[PDB]
Amino acid sequence: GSMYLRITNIVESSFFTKFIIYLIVLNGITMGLETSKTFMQSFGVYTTLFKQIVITIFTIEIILRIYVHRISFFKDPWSLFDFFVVAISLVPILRVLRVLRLFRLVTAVPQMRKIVSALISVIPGMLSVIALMTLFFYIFAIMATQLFGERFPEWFGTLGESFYTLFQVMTQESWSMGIVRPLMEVYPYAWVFFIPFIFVVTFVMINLVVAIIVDAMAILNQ
Amino acid sequence: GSMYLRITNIVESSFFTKFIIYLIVLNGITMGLETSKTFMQSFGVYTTLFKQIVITIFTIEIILRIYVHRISFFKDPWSLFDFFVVAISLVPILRVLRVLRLFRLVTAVPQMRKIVSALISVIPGMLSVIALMTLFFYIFAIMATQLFGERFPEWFGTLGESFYTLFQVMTQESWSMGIVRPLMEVYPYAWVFFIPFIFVVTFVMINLVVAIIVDAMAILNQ
Amino acid sequence: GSMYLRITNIVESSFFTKFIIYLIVLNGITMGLETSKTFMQSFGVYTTLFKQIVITIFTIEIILRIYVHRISFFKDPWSLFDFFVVAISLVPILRVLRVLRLFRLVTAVPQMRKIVSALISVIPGMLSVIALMTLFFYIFAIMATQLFGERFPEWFGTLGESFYTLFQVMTQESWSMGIVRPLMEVYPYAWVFFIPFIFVVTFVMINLVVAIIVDAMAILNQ
Amino acid sequence: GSMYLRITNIVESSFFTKFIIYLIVLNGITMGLETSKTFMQSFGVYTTLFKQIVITIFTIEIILRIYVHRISFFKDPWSLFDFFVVAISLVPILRVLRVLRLFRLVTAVPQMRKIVSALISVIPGMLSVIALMTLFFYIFAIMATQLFGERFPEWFGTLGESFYTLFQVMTQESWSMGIVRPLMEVYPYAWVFFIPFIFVVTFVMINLVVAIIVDAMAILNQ
Ligand SMILES: CCCCCCCCCCCCCC(=O)OC[C@H](COP(=O)(O)OCC[N+](C)(C)C)OC(=O)CCCCCCCCCCCCC
Ligand SMILES: CCCCCCCCCCCCCC(=O)OC[C@H](COP(=O)(O)OCC[N+](C)(C)C)OC(=O)CCCCCCCCCCCCC
Ligand SMILES: CCCCCCCCCCCCCC(=O)OC[C@H](COP(=O)(O)OCC[N+](C)(C)C)OC(=O)CCCCCCCCCCCCC
Ligand SMILES: CCCCCCCCCCCCCC(=O)OC[C@H](COP(=O)(O)OCC[N+](C)(C)C)OC(=O)CCCCCCCCCCCCC
Ligand SMILES: CCCCCCCCCCCCCC(=O)OC[C@H](COP(=O)(O)OCC[N+](C)(C)C)OC(=O)CCCCCCCCCCCCC
Ligand SMILES: CCCCCCCCCCCCCC(=O)OC[C@H](COP(=O)(O)OCC[N+](C)(C)C)OC(=O)CCCCCCCCCCCCC
Ligand SMILES: CCCCCCCCCCCCCC(=O)OC[C@H](COP(=O)(O)OCC[N+](C)(C)C)OC(=O)CCCCCCCCCCCCC
Ligand SMILES: CCCCCCCCCCCCCC(=O)OC[C@H](COP(=O)(O)OCC[N+](C)(C)C)OC(=O)CCCCCCCCCCCCC
Ligand SMILES: CCCCCCCCCCCCCC(=O)OC[C@H](COP(=O)(O)OCC[N+](C)(C)C)OC(=O)CCCCCCCCCCCCC
Ligand SMILES: CCCCCCCCCCCCCC(=O)OC[C@H](COP(=O)(O)OCC[N+](C)(C)C)OC(=O)CCCCCCCCCCCCC
Ligand code: NA
Ligand code: NA
Repeated sequence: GSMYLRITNIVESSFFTKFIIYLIVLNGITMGLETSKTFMQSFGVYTTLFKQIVITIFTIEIILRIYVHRISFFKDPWSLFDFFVVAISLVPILRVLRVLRLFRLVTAVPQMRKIVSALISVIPGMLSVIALMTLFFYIFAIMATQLFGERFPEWFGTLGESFYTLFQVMTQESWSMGIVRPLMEVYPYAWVFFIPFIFVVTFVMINLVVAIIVDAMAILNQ
Repeated sequence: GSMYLRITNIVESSFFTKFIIYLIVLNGITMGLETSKTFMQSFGVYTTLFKQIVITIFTIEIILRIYVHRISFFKDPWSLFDFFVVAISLVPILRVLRVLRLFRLVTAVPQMRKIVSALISVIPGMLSVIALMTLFFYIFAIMATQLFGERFPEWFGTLGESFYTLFQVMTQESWSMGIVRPLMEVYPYAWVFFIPFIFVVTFVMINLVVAIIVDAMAILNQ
Repeated sequence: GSMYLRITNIVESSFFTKFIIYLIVLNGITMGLETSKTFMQSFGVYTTLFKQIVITIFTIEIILRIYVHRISFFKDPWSLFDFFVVAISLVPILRVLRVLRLFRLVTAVPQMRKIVSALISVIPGMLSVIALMTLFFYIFAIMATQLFGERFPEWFGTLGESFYTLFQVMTQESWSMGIVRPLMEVYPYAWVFFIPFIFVVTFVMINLVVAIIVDAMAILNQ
Repeated sequence: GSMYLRITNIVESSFFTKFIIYLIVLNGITMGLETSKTFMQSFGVYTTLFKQIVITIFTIEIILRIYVHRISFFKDPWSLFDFFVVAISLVPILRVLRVLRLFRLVTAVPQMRKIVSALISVIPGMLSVIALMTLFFYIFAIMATQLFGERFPEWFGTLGESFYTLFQVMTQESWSMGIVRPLMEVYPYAWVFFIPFIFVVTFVMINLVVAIIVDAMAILNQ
């Protein structure tokens, strides 16, 4: 177009994205201030007005970005994320989910965008080890629920409660004073279940970490 | 044979192993559903029937696999594991040990098989460090049992209880509020035993991890 | 100058810096002894006299060092640190902040100076990951304060209290028995907030550590 | 000598060191059995006799080893350790220190000897970082003792008690529920002291570990 060139030369301009970055920061501090009961009584209307007069800017700039790249928008992870976080912020739990638009700042800022996509690119390698661990949790979740579910309903009564207690034991939070030692007052051989479980879960996780270290180092040694 | 070629051309076919994989998954979800008291009252007979009509399939397919490879079966770690997990599932604790046949899914799936055998191949290097640690635990288990066994019978009364408390201190779970600090109310110099113990156990474990990192990296730098 | 050469040939002499090192050590042991109520009653005056007759030496040697390097002093991180730790020790919380002049010993000793500046040079790389984590804490601090702030005021009532509880959960100290499990007595789905939070925070920190390992190894592989 | 060749050809023979290894193992199991009150009542005399008839063998074989290498013995770390652990076991706390002669098995066994000396060779590099950490603990031990020593005498009353509580906070055992959170009921800004302390102590330790990883990898990349 005649003006289509102008609008794609503003949408891809530095100052338009710098402006929506200042708005993300201002909204983030606004969102931060909205936890204060005293501030909300004193200036609640300026902030809620502000929150409206900023959600409108964000929605119009989503409209513009969609126009300049009609289908390129809906195949791009970052702009897709923007689409969804402005969608959440537009409906009349959702209240809390609205804060996620502050990750909008990870999208705009390129250095942050680089770090995030680096972290994502790590994941494909871990898929194989995660699958063994999820299967491993599934198997020991079922064993623990059938062994301790009656006498210890709060911790091992349900499969979900046993995926919870086992995750806590793997994080090694009160694994012994909190869970195993109380269990051994009724069932005196519970260590056979947990100390092996601990050992396996640690080993795998260690290897997971070492795996991440050689997949990173390969591109350097070449 | 005439049909022996047919049976070895089905046993090594893709679809026969895909079929026993679907059966492992169906049995795994069945086993998962058997923790629900409500589901077991409503559909317990369909599932127990299912569990029988699947343990039979698994046993016949073990029979077939043994026939096609008569001695190759009993020298192969994965099929040996299958032999034993279908054996456990065939006897009239065992109830819980039956769930282990879900690791049958690690055997069938090749990508999982790769990850598991990678994890195994790590272990030979750790044998030397594990032996020093097991000897180290043995020595400090005996010291702790003789020092605190009377006044603190629940934690250090027996060698096994002291291999337990020392493992908890090495995992650093309530090492200080839970065990050392109570001990210092009777025996005020217990830190000499534990803080050195902590230090040694951490150092060795750190080296263990670093060891795993150079044994992995060697095949890349070549 | 005529004597300016003499004073710059003492200020940069080995024995002048060896002397102020002995004074740092003597003051450090003095500072160590000043916690003892009994020693302070018995020899408090010798030590406070000593503390004065040493703060004067340190101040004159700051004066000398400033003279020999007039502007080189105020552009040098180590001597700048000396300026500020002798300033703190000169005013008529400050009492406790005075102990920081024992890090004066890191400045004088060159091997220590090397280690410290190595540790500093690591930091620039972590700036990108720290910024994502600080933003991530900010977002989940706000979510946690709005979700649990009323029913759990002590832990999540304020943004600062939620940056505190979330840091404790990331350190994995009583994350489950101490915070999540009590929360699930009122709000039974709190794991959705924390177990994801845990996962993200661990992953990032792991990568942070792996990052530090490849930035160190690069100068070796070249 | 005429027989001196014979005795140095037995002392350095495989079977003499294999024999004292069997004696270390037999004594280790004996020492293990001596925790059992029931076994000591039933067979206490056979074991104490055994313990004497083995401490004598060990002492004569120390005598022989000293003779074959008169001064080479007292300049060799492993045999020096043997000298001292047979000395401890010869005097008429010492009772518990006697168990250390089971590390005699690390000395005899060469693969174990290799692992141990590898672990030792790591340490020289950590000396610089350990010195910064020990100075760092000293400084924050003094700060914590002067800030919280009166209101919290059990944890921070003495410098030793503050080197204890700070070590526990660095191990991250009940750092927050156990120590900081109780402190903030009297002194509401204690996080300024501990969360910075935590951060520094973690960072340094991380670098310590990364250091160990590049000092190991250097001999491989060459
Ligand atoms: C990225 C990280 C940057 C740094 C983040 C800084 C976070 C600091 C938060 C700590 C503030 C809370 C401390 C405090 O005491 O403030 C009180 C209020 C809540 O208490 P309040 O509601 O005032 O008490 C009511 C009493 N009543 C019921 C009897 C009437 O609580 C507040 O006033 C909250 C104050 C809002 C702080 C917002 C700071 C935003 C930093 C900029 C980050 C932008 C990133 C895009
Ligand atoms: C930390 C704050 C998070 C905030 C919420 C985020 C929500 C999603 C936002 C997505 C924005 C980032 C997307 C992204 O960076 O993708 C790029 C990555 C890395 O690229 P990379 O792998 O380097 O590309 C090389 C491959 N090539 C050349 C053939 C194209 O390419 C890949 O994706 C590799 C494939 C692995 C994908 C695994 C992703 C899912 C893990 C977490 C799922 C959470 C669900 C709730
Ligand atoms: C590829 C990207 C990376 C993703 C990797 C993470 C995989 C996530 C695993 C979770 C999959 C299974 C989820 C699940 O089973 O949820 C069950 C429970 C819910 O408890 P629930 O029974 O609903 O409580 C209700 C109480 N009631 C009925 C009395 C009112 O909720 C829980 O307990 C979940 C606790 C977390 C357990 C994590 C277990 C496997 C993690 C493997 C980690 C891999 C790296 C090592
Ligand atoms: C590999 C990991 C994949 C993802 C795993 C998903 C795990 C999800 C488990 C969480 C389900 C439990 C939550 C829940 O509230 O369910 C209730 C039942 C047990 O309570 P219920 O017996 O219904 O209560 C009785 C009350 N009474 C005594 C008064 C009559 O508990 C149940 O109903 C259990 C529901 C069965 C879930 C099975 C999911 C299998 C996922 C597929 C994995 C296949 C791997 C090969
Ligand atoms: C090569 C493949 C890797 C394998 C490495 C793992 C080595 C496993 C070490 C276990 C060896 C010794 C086993 C043992 O001594 O068992 C004793 C206790 C049993 O307690 P017990 O006294 O039966 O309780 C009965 C209570 N009663 C009589 C009043 C009714 O049970 C326990 O306390 C065991 C607790 C675990 C302690 C682990 C100690 C050494 C681990 C070294 C780890 C190496 C990597 C760092
Ligand atoms: C770099 C690290 C080097 C090694 C650091 C060594 C730290 C050792 C500290 C442990 C000392 C405390 C143990 C102890 O029981 O001493 C008691 C005094 C405090 O109790 P006290 O005030 O005597 O009790 C009064 C009783 N009342 C109220 C009824 C009259 O507490 C004291 O007497 C404190 C003793 C001062 C020890 C100063 C050691 C400095 C080591 C040199 C480091 C120089 C680095 C530049
Ligand atoms: C580039 C060099 C490295 C630096 C990296 C570290 C970044 C430090 C993050 C701290 C920034 C935000 C500070 C902040 O928000 O302070 C709030 C609270 C204070 O609590 P407050 O509400 O004042 O308590 C008063 C109680 N009252 C009113 C009732 C009397 O105090 C806290 O809760 C702070 C707790 C620490 C939280 C740390 C959170 C982000 C850390 C990211 C770590 C990066 C590496 C993974
Ligand atoms: C290197 C690691 C190898 C594997 C280490 C194996 C450790 C196993 C230790 C667990 C044994 C303790 C379990 C148990 O219930 O035994 C009971 C006794 C102590 O109770 P007891 O004194 O029998 O009870 C008296 C009751 N009363 C007062 C009313 C009369 O406690 C005992 O009977 C202790 C049994 C001695 C076990 C010695 C095993 C040595 C393994 C070989 C290692 C050699 C390395 C050089
Ligand atoms: C784990 C069970 C322990 C049981 C108690 C042990 C008590 C002491 C037993 C001593 C036996 C081992 C002695 C030893 O292996 O020394 C050899 C190490 C490693 O040799 P390496 O550095 O490879 O030699 C190369 C240097 N070269 C070619 C120029 C000679 O050469 C070095 O020593 C390097 C120098 C660093 C020494 C740091 C040692 C002290 C750390 C722990 C102190 C604890 C005191 C209670
Ligand atoms: C080169 C080979 C590696 C060696 C590195 C390890 C360095 C060891 C540091 C210990 C140096 C200072 C020792 C010290 O100050 O001892 C004080 C306390 C003793 O408490 P105390 O006051 O005697 O309790 C008596 C109670 N009473 C009077 C009421 C009856 O005892 C404690 O609290 C000690 C707790 C351990 C603290 C460790 C602090 C610095 C560790 C730096 C670690 C470096 C790697 C990161
Ligand atoms: Na804990
Ligand atoms: Na912990």
